[PDB]
Amino acid sequence: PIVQNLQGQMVHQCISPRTLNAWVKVVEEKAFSPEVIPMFSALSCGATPQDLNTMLNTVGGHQAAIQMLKETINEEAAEWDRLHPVPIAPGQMREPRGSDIAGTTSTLQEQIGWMTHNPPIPVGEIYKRWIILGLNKIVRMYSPTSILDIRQGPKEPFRDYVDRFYKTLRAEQAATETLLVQNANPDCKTILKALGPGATLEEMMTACQ
Amino acid sequence: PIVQNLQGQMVHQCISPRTLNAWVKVVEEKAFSPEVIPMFSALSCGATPQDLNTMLNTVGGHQAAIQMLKETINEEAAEWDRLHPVHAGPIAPGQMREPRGSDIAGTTSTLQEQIGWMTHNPPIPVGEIYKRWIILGLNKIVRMYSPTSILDIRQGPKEPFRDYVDRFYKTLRAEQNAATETLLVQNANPDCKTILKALGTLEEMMTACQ
Amino acid sequence: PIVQNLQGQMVHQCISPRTLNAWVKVVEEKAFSPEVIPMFSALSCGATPQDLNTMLNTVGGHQAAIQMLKETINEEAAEWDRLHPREPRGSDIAGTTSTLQEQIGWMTHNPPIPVGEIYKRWIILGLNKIVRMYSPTSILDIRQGPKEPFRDYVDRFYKTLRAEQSQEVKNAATETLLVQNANPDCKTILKALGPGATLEEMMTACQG
Amino acid sequence: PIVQNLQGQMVHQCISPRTLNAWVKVVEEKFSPEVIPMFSALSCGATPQDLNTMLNTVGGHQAAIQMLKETINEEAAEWDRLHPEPRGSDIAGTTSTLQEQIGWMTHNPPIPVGEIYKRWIILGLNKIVRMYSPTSILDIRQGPKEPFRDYVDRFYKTLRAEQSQEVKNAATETLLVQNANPDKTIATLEEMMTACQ
Amino acid sequence: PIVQQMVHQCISPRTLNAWVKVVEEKAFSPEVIPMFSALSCGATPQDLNTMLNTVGGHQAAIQMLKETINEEAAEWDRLHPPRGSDIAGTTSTLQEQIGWMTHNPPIPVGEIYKRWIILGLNKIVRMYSPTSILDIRQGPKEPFRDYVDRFYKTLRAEQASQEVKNAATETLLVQNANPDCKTILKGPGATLEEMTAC
Amino acid sequence: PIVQNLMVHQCISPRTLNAWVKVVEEKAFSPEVIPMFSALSCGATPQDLNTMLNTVGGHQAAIQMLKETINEEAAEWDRLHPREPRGSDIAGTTSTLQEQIGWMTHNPPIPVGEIYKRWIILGLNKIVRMYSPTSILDIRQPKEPFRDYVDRFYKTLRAEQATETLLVQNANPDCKTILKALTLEEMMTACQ
Amino acid sequence: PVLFPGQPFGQPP
Amino acid sequence: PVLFPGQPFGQPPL
Amino acid sequence: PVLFPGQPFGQPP
Amino acid sequence: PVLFPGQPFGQPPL
Amino acid sequence: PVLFPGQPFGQPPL
Amino acid sequence: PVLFPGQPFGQPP
Ligand SMILES: O=P(O)(O)O[C@H]1[C@H](OP(=O)(O)O)[C@H](OP(=O)(O)O)[C@H](OP(=O)(O)O)[C@@H](OP(=O)(O)O)[C@H]1OP(=O)(O)O
Ligand SMILES: O=P(O)(O)O[C@H]1[C@H](OP(=O)(O)O)[C@H](OP(=O)(O)O)[C@H](OP(=O)(O)O)[C@@H](OP(=O)(O)O)[C@H]1OP(=O)(O)O
Repeated sequence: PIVQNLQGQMVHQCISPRTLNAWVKVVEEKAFSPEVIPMFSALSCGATPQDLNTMLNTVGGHQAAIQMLKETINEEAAEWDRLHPVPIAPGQMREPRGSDIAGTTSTLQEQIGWMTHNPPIPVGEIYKRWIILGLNKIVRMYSPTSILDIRQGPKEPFRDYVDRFYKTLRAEQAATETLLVQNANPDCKTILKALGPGATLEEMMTACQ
Repeated sequence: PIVQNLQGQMVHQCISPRTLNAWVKVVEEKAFSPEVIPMFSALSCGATPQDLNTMLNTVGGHQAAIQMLKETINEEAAEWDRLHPVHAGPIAPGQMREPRGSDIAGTTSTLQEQIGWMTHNPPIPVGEIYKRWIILGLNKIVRMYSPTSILDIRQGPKEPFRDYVDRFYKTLRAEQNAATETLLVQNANPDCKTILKALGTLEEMMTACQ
Repeated sequence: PIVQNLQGQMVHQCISPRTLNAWVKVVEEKAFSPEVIPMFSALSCGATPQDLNTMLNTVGGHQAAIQMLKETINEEAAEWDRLHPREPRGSDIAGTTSTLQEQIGWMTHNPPIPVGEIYKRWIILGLNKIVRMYSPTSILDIRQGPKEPFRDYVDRFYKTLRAEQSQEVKNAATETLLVQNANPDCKTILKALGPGATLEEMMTACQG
Repeated sequence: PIVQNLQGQMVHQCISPRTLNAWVKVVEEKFSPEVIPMFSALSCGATPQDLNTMLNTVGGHQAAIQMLKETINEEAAEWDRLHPEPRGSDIAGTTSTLQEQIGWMTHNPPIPVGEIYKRWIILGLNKIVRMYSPTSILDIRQGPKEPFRDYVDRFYKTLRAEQSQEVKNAATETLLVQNANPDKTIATLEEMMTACQ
Repeated sequence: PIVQQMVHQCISPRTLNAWVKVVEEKAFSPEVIPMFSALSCGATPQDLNTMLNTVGGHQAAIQMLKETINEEAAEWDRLHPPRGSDIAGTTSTLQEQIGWMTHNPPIPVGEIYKRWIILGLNKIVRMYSPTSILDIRQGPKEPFRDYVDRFYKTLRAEQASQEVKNAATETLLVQNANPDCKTILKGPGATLEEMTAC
Repeated sequence: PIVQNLMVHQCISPRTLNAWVKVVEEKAFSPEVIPMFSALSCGATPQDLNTMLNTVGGHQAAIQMLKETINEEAAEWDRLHPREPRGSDIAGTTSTLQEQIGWMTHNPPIPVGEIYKRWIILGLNKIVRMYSPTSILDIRQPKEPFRDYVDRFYKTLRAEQATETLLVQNANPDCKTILKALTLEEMMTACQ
Repeated sequence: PVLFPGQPFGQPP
Repeated sequence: PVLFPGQPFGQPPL
Repeated sequence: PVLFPGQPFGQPP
Repeated sequence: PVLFPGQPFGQPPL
Repeated sequence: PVLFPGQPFGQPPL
Repeated sequence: PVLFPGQPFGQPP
């Protein structure tokens, strides 16, 4: 990534082994759950397009998602080339094309110069936007159950039901307040309907303990 | 978070993978026990609203608590917008626009804006303001997830007085303590209850029931 | 804690996740053994009262010891307010009525007011009361078994002596109780060597 | 490796125990295709001495190590052909001191012998993962009730291991739908996987 | 410890836990002594006292270490009428210890007190040595490597004089090998690497 | 070790200490423990080298062979070099830390750390050769894959230290006939 | 509502 | 009592 | 297509 | 005795 | 052969 | 012999 050292200058730094293995293990353990999206964004903090490609290339397996991520990058990069039609001035750098933001047609020297420029072109954060966008499509596609198929079990605690509710809701990405009470057990559903609309989740869960 | 480098300047740095994983495992192992509140505050030391959002978004599962945490943030941000309606206009060169509630939460503010507010002189610690909202909602989550009540904590038949007091103040810590000195001696075993009633400090109470 | 950076200035730094987990795990594993006292003192090196509070708050369970620690802090803060009627009050040293800025100001002052070490002194003191209380046996109840090795007996002796804590009683119990509670096989040997012998000589004399 | 310090100068630093153990454990656990970029990332800015240290720390897999050695010999013999200045044996770190390797890399203009030697290693490691690929892309057919997601995962994983590009693009558009289960009869990959629930 | 300008630094949680763990795992094995000296690199007498106070259990050994520190401090007070109690960190403040160590010319009270601690740990390791060298024979099907490992491991702990160690190696090592290997070892004056596969 | 600040001595790190003791505990004396020692001892003084070898518990057979190897190399250093560091000064036994630092920081330098590490790595290579369980002459391939046989061959060759001849000579008649008819890449693809 | 149900923390509305 | 039963350390009283 | 099917990320086209 | 039986290391005497 | 069988990477030849 | 059997590394004669 591009980090500021103790002297105060923005310099490149090798992606750390702790960051590499943390990304590899979080993909091995959590596959594409909704919470690997921010973990990727956190581990790729200040990352260059070269560091982003390295994180994705280190991912073994899940190649269906890897290819869907590539086709998303192709779409966003082709849109960037449609929005940004491109000698360069002696204090400037060439306007980065979509393939340059992706790190395929750009050297690490070119990427650092776009990120450390003033005014900057954060090709690391632009390429990370395309990656995160494609990863959200993957998590949405990898969501097993629908929110309409989430009903409270016979004796399932209301806490465990709400946990599964907003877990599936988070993965699938309006009718949150109405479907939650509508898919509870008649035991808790009658209690929730009694409180009426405008009740908070804290009041609803304390009402079904 | 935002830290002071060797040069003495306040500068942003990326949230470390050690901090990230330590927060994930503490939530995985301890769920929402009372001691997860200070662990969150310690691991979020100097954190920006973006780092705070990152720590909460890395929490897999517990989505009921996550949603209650979101609704608590919505209440405190709506209260902040009630107390700080910004008189918009040409914000002064060298000054920052007054942060609304959504900016303190990190939803409508960039990392550059959050850094500018926190490193300002005088500062607007949006990181500590947003952390205050998170800690508040987490306290409501720990209060809710408290399994047993303090009224249901009675000393077991041959349970040691130490283990009873441990379960007493542990349940007293999760729930929120008026009758702390009365209910403790009252729910002991008749063996120890008579000794405690005869004395009329917890140090003295536990040395008396060894 | 407050540390000196590479540039040489005393500056506050966030308590590290390594130090946080090391303290949590040493409380989970060793509970309140005597060696938890110096481990707390070493992990809290240069810590502010805010950092000290964070370490104690991170302790899950052991709330009996936590409350005894609180009441000891109350007693030591009440005695500080009696001895010292801006000068930091007792609640300020405990970190409850003082901001992190005020605490840093007192510690980095010239001359300094080490509210971190004063508050740590109170915590260490209450933790010594907890360790002395959690000591299962008394030093008077430590007698060498029938065929228990003299090493195991001395290990249990000075482990109980360390937990029960102070000096006049420990020095007298060492020279007298140790030989007095050994089994007659080793006890007659230790009395033959008599006082003035070192523990190294006493244990080589009872290797059987 | 060679890293820029806080002072802003490119200086040598010892290869870290965290980097060493990370490489040893990645080799022990996985020559999978994803071991190639893990070696490139852990070898970031590494001098040929550090690369030699990373390869020597690999226990077992001596057939791959020997095939890696023979590839380095071929590329070094090819470098000596092209360049009759660091000779090929100097880039490999066998006839070059650490001082000489640092001098080439820190030169202005530089001779990145660390990245030239890493290029030969990455090339030999690509020949190893190509050899150890168990199945062919032609032998990848969707299972009986194997989900289309798991079939596509096994398709491109076999395709990634069996690395030309005109072959990959043609095998993707043709073999993927051709080897699917008939229930195939049913565009982007996202549309294709959403269409085969 | 005192690290480089020479400034004091708090003993690190990694060094603390590495010392507590190496005492918990290895008790008082001979390699604990150089592990203590390595973890106490540049340590003040206060940092040394912290490492020993963090040792839970082994209080018989801790008490023998104290009595050894008492002997060497009492010998220091005889030779130097910093006092021995100042070197041990009991009667000296951290500022006084930093002054002695950072002086020019310095008085390395850290290294003087560590020399007392190391000496006491040697007496502890010697005492805790379970088996004697005259009881390390090879056995039926124990590999010669494993037998020589146990031999010099028992030789290292018992800390005999160097004249005894040298002679015990040339004589007792081949004498206690099984007749399978003992007959192959036999020409005299061989080195350990010559002594072959068995 | 001796490291450069933004050249000064530094205490050997606990991470370096624990990694070395754990790599010796796990991998004993496998061939890949030699570069791990060299990388962990990067920039190490003879004092820091002695510390790494002294922290090694057990394996005292290898420790003694390592000592006797150092004695031969130090005696050989005293023969070729009759204050200039003698062999005992390079081993750290007769030299103080200030003396060793002065030799390593000299301009021109006398890298007593790299000279003493050379003697250590040399004795370690002898140890790994001794600890090789089988000989390369006793490494033969019924239905064992040619990949696994080559793995064991060059692993025994790496520790022991007629490669092209004995490799095809000890293969089973199935692969030996193919190899005798004919690079290792070509040899392994020919017996797949 | 600054944060909506199911939307992540720091989500641009 | 600067610190109350059940209440955390470093808690603003009153 | 900046990335075609099958190539790694960051592969020069 | 610089260090007393049972007293910790670095214990201030007197 | 820049690297020989059995010899380690970084091995000085001859 | 600079180092003797059983004597530690760096041991003064
Ligand atoms: O693994 P490292 O590369 O050694 O880096 C970190 C950390 O620095 P960074 O996280 O900013 O890279 C410190 O080492 P340096 O890199 O600064 O030299 C060190 O802590 P100290 O500065 O106190 O020595 C220790 O700390 P931590 O992991 O807690 O961040 C270390 O990591 P490891 O010791 O675990 O390897
Ligand atoms: O392995 P890491 O990713 O670095 O994380 C830590 C860490 O490292 P080590 O396992 O190599 O020692 C701890 O050690 P330090 O970095 O502080 O030196 C260790 O615990 P110890 O302090 O006892 O060595 C252990 O912690 P844990 O007990 O949780 O396994 C471990 O794993 P974690 O990442 O889970 O903390």
